Amino acid sequence: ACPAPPPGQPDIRAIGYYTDKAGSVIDPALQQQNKDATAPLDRYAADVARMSDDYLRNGDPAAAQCTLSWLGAWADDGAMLGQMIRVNNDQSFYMRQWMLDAVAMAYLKVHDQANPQQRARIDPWLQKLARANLAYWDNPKRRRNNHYYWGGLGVLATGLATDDDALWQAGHAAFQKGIDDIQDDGSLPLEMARGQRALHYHDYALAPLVMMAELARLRGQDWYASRNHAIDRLARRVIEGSRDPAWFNQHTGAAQLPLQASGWVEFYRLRSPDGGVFDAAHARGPFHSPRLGGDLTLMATHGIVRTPL
Repeated sequence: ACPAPPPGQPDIRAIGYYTDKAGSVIDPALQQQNKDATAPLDRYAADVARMSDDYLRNGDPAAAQCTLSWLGAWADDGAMLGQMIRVNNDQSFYMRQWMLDAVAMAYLKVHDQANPQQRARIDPWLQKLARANLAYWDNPKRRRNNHYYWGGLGVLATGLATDDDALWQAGHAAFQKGIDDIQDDGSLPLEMARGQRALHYHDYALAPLVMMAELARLRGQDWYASRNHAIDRLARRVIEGSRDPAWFNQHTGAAQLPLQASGWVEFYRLRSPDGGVFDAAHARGPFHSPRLGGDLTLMATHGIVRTPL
């Protein structure tokens, strides 16, 4: 039987936990309170990631149905369409983007099992979420850093799963900003201002850029080639930094906390092996990341979905 989704909450109140201008020094107390406040969201995201992972792994329609039953409950309860409560920063909005990433990627993965009733419940819910998220980015005072790319992935997954061309194009626009932000040395100007977490935030930025490239690949478009394979410079900068932080330690003037590459390597190593520079990262899998779609090792190996369109 399918266990009970936790009640969907209209409101989000997350808590920002960096204390420096560079967004790099953590207040453990604020971080812990943010964890506690967001635990139910994070549980739900982990669970729809996992049940959609079970469906991709063996094609058991029961796993697909239970995923759809959880997504449907939240759609019915208007979860996350309430007030983004501002404590000290935009953490509630950032959390809505991350949560749309998880649920829209969960829905995509199980979409070929969605009956017309379920599609009619889930699609408008994801559409409202995506459009609310885009409305934030219409304000030219909002700095388009990695939050824009992470927002883009949820919008693009939503555009694909629900056949919304406007959301697809808005998805692509966020991908393009990331690609256009990559300098010749493979850095992102806004991620280079993050002190000891500059290397972390280069991997953080890359990972949704790769997942958006992979969704475009489903639709039969190559986005990887954009601006002369500019993404390859970021991917190279990040993996070289995973082995040797010296470049980041010089360019930022701050000792980098050490990076282990996140599960984008699962896709990127098939697209551009660059003489195997990602094999070390791969050996540390399988890679699980609810906000990127869940089991990135399985989706890399067998596909983000079990059947096309």
